[PDB]
Formats: sequence, structure tokens, C-alpha cells
Amino acid sequence: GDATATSASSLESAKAAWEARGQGKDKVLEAIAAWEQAMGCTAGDTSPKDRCSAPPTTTENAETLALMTRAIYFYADGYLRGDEKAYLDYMDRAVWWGERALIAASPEFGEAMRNKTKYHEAIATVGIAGLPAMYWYATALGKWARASGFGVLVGQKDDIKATMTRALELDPSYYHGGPHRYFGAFYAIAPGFAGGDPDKSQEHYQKSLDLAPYFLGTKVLMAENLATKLDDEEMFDRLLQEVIDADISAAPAEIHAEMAIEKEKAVELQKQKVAEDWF
Ligand SMILES: CCCCCCCCCCCCCCCC(=O)O
Repeated sequence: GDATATSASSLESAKAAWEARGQGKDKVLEAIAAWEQAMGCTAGDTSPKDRCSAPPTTTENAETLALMTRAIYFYADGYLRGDEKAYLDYMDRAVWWGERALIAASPEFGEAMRNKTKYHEAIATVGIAGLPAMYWYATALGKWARASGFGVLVGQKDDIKATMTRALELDPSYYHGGPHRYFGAFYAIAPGFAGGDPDKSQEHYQKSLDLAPYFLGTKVLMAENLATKLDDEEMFDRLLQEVIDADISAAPAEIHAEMAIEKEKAVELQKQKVAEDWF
């Protein structure tokens, strides 16, 4: 019927626009709106929870929901860094859809949370089908919490760690050495008294580069939260310049848009250092 075929076409429209995300924020926002349409949402500019009744968290939708989580994160991380309110709004949207991506991909997880099993323990049971969900949920949750402040961040630390621990168990190479890149940031951002460890950070960051030397986002995160922490101006400067100098064809085609964002982030950090007299 009209809506089951309008959801099949909007899924097609969503995927098409997400593949064209290198064109700019518009295509990203077009992808999100089509997915949300296919997920039964009324259209609009407010939080999903105000427009999306009973999103279908079924196995056949799990891939879509984890991709929606990544895409809303991509929008905020790429385009809202200058706008704290919007950035916080949209990272929380990605968290919201990420919770539904986890439920859809993992019946055991959905069952566990209904028997009052706490996330910390439930997340450890998610199978390979849920790795995209749990990785992009943790990415959105971490960046949302970080922007909110220390109280929110430390409140989420143990659930984040359990999530990334499970992702690393399932596949340390997922999304270009993602679980290792994530832990590099985790151990650099956390203060020592909250579990921070520069040795574990560098170890994880290096393992990520060994698995995916082309992933420029690893070096951006190193410069941003480690080189600053280590008060190593030379390394901060070097990492960012290596990012900016990297050739486009060094990374796989399917993440060219992400790498372009990371080069923009490096230029932005270069100008922040000058402006705020870092180092
Ligand atoms: C002090 C409390 C603990 C601190 C918790 C730190 C969590 C930070 C989240 C890091 C986000 C990195 C996401 C990388 C995504 C990608 O692969 O592009």
C-alpha cells in the first residue's frame, strides 16, 4: 500500500542521500528525514521522541536504525561544533535512536532490560548483529556527555566502557580500528582519578593506526585530547599537519566524506590553538 511503498521509497531516498553526504549537511539532513519517515515519524525539526510513536525495532530494521544513529552523529559532529545547544540536542537524538538500534539488533538485550538487567551487564550479551548499534550509540553518548559537562560525563563512564569493551571483544577492527580509537579518547579524556591512563591511551591509539593508518579521525582525537593533555605542542602541531597533508585516495572511498570533515576539524583546531594561546 501507499505507506509501505512510501517507506520502501523513503529508505531508498535515505540511502541515496546518505551516500551523497559528502555534498554537505543538506544531504545528511535529507537522509535523516527520509529514515525517520520510513520509521513512522511525522516530519519536523523537533526531537524524535516528540514525533516518532512505536518506531519498529525489529530485526529487519536494525541496520537502518544503527545507520540513523551514525548519521545524526555525523551531522552534529560535522556541522554543529559551533552551536552548543543544537550540538547537544542532536547528539541526544542519536543516543535516542541508538537505544532503539540496540533493541532491534539484540533480542537478548531487549529481554534483559525487561527483566531489570542493568545496561552494564546487558550490553555484554549483545552479539555481532549489534556492534554497529553499540559502537555508534557509544560514540553519540560519549560526545553528548562530554559536551554536557563533567558530572554527566563521569555518570556515563562505566556504561560507555562496558559498551566499548564488548565492541572490542567482538571486533577490534570494526569501522577502521574504531574500538581502539574510541578507547584512545576514553583513556585520555578521563582524569587519572576517574580511570584515565595515558599509557593505555597511546597503546589504543597506536593499535588503531596499525589497523587503519589512513583514518585521519584517530590523529585528530589524539591531538585534541592527548597531545594537549601531554603538553606536547610539537606533537599537536605534527598530528594535525599530517591530517591536512593526507591524500584523499589513501582512505577507502566509503569514508571520504568523513575524512574531509576530519581535515576541517584539524584546521579548526589549528586556529583554536593560535586564538586561545594553547601551548
Ligand atoms: C571522566 C569520565 C570518563 C570519560 C568518558 C570519555 C568518552 C569520550 C567519547 C569519545 C568519542 C569518539 C568517537 C569516535 C567515532 C569514529 O570512529 O569516528
